Amino acid sequence: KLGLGREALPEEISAWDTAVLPDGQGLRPGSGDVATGDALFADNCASCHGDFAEGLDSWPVLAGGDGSLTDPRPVKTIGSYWPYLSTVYDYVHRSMPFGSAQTLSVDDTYAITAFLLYSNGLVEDDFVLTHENFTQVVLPNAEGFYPDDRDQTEYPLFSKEPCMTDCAVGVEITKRAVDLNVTPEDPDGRPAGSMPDLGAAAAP
Amino acid sequence: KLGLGREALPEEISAWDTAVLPDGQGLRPGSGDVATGDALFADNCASCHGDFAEGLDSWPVLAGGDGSLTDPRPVKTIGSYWPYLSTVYDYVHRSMPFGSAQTLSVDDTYAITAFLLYSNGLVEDDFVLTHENFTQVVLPNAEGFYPDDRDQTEYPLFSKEPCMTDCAVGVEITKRAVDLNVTPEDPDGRPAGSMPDLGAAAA
Amino acid sequence: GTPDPLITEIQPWASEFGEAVDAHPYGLPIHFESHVKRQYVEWLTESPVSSINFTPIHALEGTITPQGCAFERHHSGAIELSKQDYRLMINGLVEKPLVFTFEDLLRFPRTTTTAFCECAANGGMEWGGAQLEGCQYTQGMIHNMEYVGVPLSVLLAEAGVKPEGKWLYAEGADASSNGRSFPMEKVMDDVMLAFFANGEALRKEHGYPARLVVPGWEGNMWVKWVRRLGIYDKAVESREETSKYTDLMPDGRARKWTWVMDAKSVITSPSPQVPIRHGKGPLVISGLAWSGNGRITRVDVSLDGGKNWTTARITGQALPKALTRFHLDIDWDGSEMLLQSRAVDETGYVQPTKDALRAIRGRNNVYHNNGIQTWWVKADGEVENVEIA
Amino acid sequence: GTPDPLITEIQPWASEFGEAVDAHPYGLPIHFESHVKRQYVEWLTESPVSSINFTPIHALEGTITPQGCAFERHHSGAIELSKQDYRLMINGLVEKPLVFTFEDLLRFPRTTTTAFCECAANGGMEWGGAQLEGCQYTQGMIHNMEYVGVPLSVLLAEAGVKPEGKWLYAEGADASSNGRSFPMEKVMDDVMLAFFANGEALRKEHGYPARLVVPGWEGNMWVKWVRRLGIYDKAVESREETSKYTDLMPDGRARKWTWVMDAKSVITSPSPQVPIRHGKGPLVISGLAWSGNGRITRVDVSLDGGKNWTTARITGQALPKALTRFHLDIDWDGSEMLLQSRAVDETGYVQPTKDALRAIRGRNNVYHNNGIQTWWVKADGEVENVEIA
Ligand code: HEC
Ligand code: HEC
Ligand SMILES: Nc1nc2c(c(=O)[nH]1)N[C@H]1C(S)=C(S)[C@@H](COP(=O)(O)O)O[C@H]1N2
Ligand SMILES: Nc1nc2c(c(=O)[nH]1)N[C@H]1C(S)=C(S)[C@@H](COP(=O)(O)O)O[C@H]1N2
Ligand SMILES: [Ca+2]
Ligand SMILES: [Ca+2]
Ligand SMILES: [Ca+2]
Ligand SMILES: [Ca+2]
Ligand SMILES: [Ca+2]
Ligand SMILES: [Ca+2]
Ligand SMILES: [Co+2]
Ligand SMILES: [Co+2]
Repeated sequence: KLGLGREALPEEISAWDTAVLPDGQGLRPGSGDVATGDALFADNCASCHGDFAEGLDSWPVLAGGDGSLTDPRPVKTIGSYWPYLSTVYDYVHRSMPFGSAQTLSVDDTYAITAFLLYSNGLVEDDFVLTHENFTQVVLPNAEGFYPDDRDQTEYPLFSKEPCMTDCAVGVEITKRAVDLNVTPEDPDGRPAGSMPDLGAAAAP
Repeated sequence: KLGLGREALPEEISAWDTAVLPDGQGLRPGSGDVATGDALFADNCASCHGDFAEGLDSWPVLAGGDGSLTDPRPVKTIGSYWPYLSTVYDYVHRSMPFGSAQTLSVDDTYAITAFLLYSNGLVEDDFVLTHENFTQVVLPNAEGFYPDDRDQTEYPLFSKEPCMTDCAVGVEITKRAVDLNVTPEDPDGRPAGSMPDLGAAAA
Repeated sequence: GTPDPLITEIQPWASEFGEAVDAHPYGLPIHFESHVKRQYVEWLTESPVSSINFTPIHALEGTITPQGCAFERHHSGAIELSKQDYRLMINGLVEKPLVFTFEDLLRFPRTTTTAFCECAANGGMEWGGAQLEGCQYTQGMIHNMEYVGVPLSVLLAEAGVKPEGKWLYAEGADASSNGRSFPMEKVMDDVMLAFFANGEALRKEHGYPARLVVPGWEGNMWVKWVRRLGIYDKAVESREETSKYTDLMPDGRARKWTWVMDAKSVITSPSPQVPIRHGKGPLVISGLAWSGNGRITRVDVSLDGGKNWTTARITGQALPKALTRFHLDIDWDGSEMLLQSRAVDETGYVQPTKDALRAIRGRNNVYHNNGIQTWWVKADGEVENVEIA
Repeated sequence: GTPDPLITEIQPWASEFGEAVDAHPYGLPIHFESHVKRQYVEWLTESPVSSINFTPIHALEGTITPQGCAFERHHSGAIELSKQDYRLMINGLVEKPLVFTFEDLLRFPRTTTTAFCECAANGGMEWGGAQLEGCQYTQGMIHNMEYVGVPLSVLLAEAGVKPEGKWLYAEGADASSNGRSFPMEKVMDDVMLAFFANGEALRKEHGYPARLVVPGWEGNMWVKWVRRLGIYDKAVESREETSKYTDLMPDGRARKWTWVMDAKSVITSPSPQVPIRHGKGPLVISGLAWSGNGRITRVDVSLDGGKNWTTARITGQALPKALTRFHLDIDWDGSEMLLQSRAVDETGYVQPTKDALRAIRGRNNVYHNNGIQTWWVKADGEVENVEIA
């Protein structure tokens, strides 16, 4: 060891390490109910995420989309998609509200998490979330993920000897970005940042 | 060949290729005398280089310093140091006056060059420099230069195995830059651009 | 012929002075290069502080990205964090939890790497078709810099990783935190806490004064403004590795922990922002190739939509997990072309077509689109983003 | 034991937003890094348009110089030359003299090199003693960039060099011209007409839109804003290779055509602008080494004025004719030190002492000072430029 740094104090660790792991490591003592969460959500969150956590305008939807994961356009929310409740608590506590993060107490965060469960149809309106019962909650998509398997499912296929000559591929144009016309433009209508025409006069 | 570019026209080559080599390749027809050069110098050059090409303030000295090349502080000028007259003509024509270059005609440049020769004591005050006699002029330091010989005189010496341990070197401090105190400074007196003290408040 | 007055007439720059050496202590590009800048596509996101901009890769050459136009991706904006206010904590399953100042960090043994930072979402808007016009937009969530910093192994050695410690969780000083979990094997390999990028301190927007550099791994893991390294016995499964940076598959399950960025390439010119205006004859095809799985070994280029391929040349080195420049010089006869490039890396992996990827993953992966890009070069020299089939 | 409020209290940057992704299309360093800039020493020259400024090499790391703080040397100032107005002429002993537009030049096959540009005069003020305080000043007339452009050999092939054409003369578009003569063997080896440096177009002050890159050779030959390549049967012996960039020797004769820059190094920290403020214990010694004669093979560091040497490590690659970063980590006990670095290149050349150089050349060489630099580190951590004997 080089002898650099100094020992972190308990107060310092407590202030910065608020991560919660899926098995409940990192949970702190506290509780909150759905009704309290609703009130907190109204005051601090509904302005973006809706009174029922359903989203306003284009802000994130926090409830809904159950069973949509094989639809043409899935709706991925806490209830339809997230695997663990730990993530809800942790992310809310650390990073919301957007623009004024880290203003929620431990109890406030339990209450809000209870309300998000209720809004996703996962608990009744009298539910109380505590540090003791937190890990009893299992989200619908808990078993919906698996570690990267490209090494089994893609790399062998894509590491085959590729074709160089007279390759049997289709070359008919099927999609064109210009059909959408949703790229920023320069004043002349070209894609923004297009190279200047060196045959025309240089810009002032 | 890729077939890129197009043929340069004679007018174009003439406009941009004004280089003069030591053998007179690149000289154009013309002439100028010392007296004409003095007048041109007065109007276009002397404000920096002096009425006699001796320099004003800290601007370059164009005449003087003959025989000084083994002095503690040599004075290197056209006369004391430059090897070829070609360079004088070419550089003046292409690059002076400073801030308004390429304003001299061919004849103007011959005249100024004649005047610089005169100012260096190398011709008399009635000398006429022309394209035909230009290469007769030999400057004092024409033989003062030799091609890089580090491969003979340094590389063999400096490519020997160096000392690593218990080397017989002198380590007494002999010179200190702080004695001069001529480096730009930050407001606290440190050399300008010194690293901020991370133990002090951020700017 | 008629002599060109730009040669036959003396121009002011060949007579008068240019600017003095004291004019610009820290300079910017000449004004004629104003198009070589970051671009922002408003519709892609809900807020400009949790959003993305795009490196002007259409206009660049070589491999080093100028840091002033190197893309940004933030989740709560680019924060101002002085070296005086900076703190790095190491805690969790360590023998002694530690706090470092920036001063302390400048005293550890240093290392270097040159590495691409590619956002996992680069090209993601192209998963379902051809949407944006220009490689700045469809491939420009990338930058490539020379980093200098300290290996995480040496910092962790100072704290003393306990035998139970299996994962490192890194989080930033910003409101968003961007917490991500790393297996210890990667941490101890080549993850760096970088302080310098392309010679100088990190730019504010790139994590000043310290960020993680995670060679070959998705950009989200390159935690900026890094404040804490926690050692745990399991992955945290944070928002940025559950809700986000997970890759939905056709059966409704999703891959997680898709850390590596696979071999990829793009032709930067011709491209939609770089039309051919000079007519028939010699034409430079230029582009970039890279792989998170090692060194690029070759890049093949097609002029006919993948029916036939010619091996390009690599210009410069092919460093591991770094941008690599390729060139193919052709003689353009003015015919329409369908340009493609296809990277190969040292593992033998060959960059797949978009169709080959979708045949496995479907259309809702969001991330990790390394599919072959096609440019349609028209007879007028204009260039389009297309799909072909 | 007193918690630090920078950790225990939530700071604004961990709650509120930072700047948006649309705030800065082309960014600059954070304001805390304002000391990392070019510096100007007025007394060195009579005019600020024929003058020099200095790269902040004390503060940099790695090898790539940020182009915004990369030094400038001009003789008639930094000119503005658009790509529209640019013309390159090849004439003289060629089969067909040519004029190229910039559009034309973008159509030739491209190459790359990474190379240091060191002014011949770098350290020249130190020939006669210790004068300036800081490696920015005594070694900072240097920069190192990744260049892309076209080899001169391919341009010259278009014109067709005649067998009598033994020398190439290159001149700039500026008033000063900076004309220099090159032997054809060097031209045909690795001289490039560069258009890109560190990814983007050359900066105005670095020759936009085109300069020569002359690997390993004195910076004066790196003609900026290059307008003409003339092929002659002999050297022109222009002002910049007769009056200037000739090296006066003890007998009153002078070396001419001292093209190559010899192996050199400098410790960038500690250095006079980078004092040791952190007390005793771990200390990073960092520096740069380079050679015009090829790759650096090692750098030795002394703490005791050359009585004893320890081989440092190369951090990154040692590319030919390019800056190379070295490090040596020590445990500083607070004693005074006399720091030196000594480069060795692949030819076996070992960087000489100042005294070894002066024994051969005397004191009036002006150029090519590659002598070993000594730093006196004092007990208070302050650092001085000294000579020792
Ligand atoms: C009041 C305390 C809350 C709570 C409980 C939540 N939000 Fe927000 N939120 C906003 C934006 C722009 C995002 C996206 C951020 C990004 O992508 O980087 C979010 C995200 C969330 C989530 C995650 C959703 C997901 O599916 O990943 C959650 C659980 C969440 N928020 C909870 C925007 C806003 C606001 C607009 C100004 C406000 C107010 C809030 N959020 C408040 C809250
Ligand atoms: C009027 C036409 C003249 C002529 C004949 C000369 N000058 Fe100047 N000069 C000036 C400066 C700053 C320099 C140095 C430039 C640099 O080092 O890049 C020069 C240089 C010269 C030389 C070369 C001297 C040498 O020994 O190398 C010569 C031959 C020369 N000049 C001739 C400054 C000025 C001016 C200041 C505004 C003016 C006016 C002139 N020069 C004008 C002329
Ligand atoms: N602290 C923090 N680190 C972060 C982010 C963030 O929002 N906060 N964004 C990440 C993402 S998604 C990407 S792609 C990269 C982008 O790095 P850049 O901004 O240097 O391009 O930073 C990553 N690191
Ligand atoms: N046209 C032209 N090129 C030039 C110069 C000049 O004044 N004009 N100065 C030269 C000198 S002396 C040096 S050291 C280098 C400096 O390159 P830089 O300005 O990119 O550092 O440019 C060289 N090329
Ligand atoms: Ca306490
Ligand atoms: Ca209210
Ligand atoms: Ca509160
Ligand atoms: Ca359009
Ligand atoms: Ca007058
Ligand atoms: Ca001082
Ligand atoms: Co992934
Ligand atoms: Co020389």
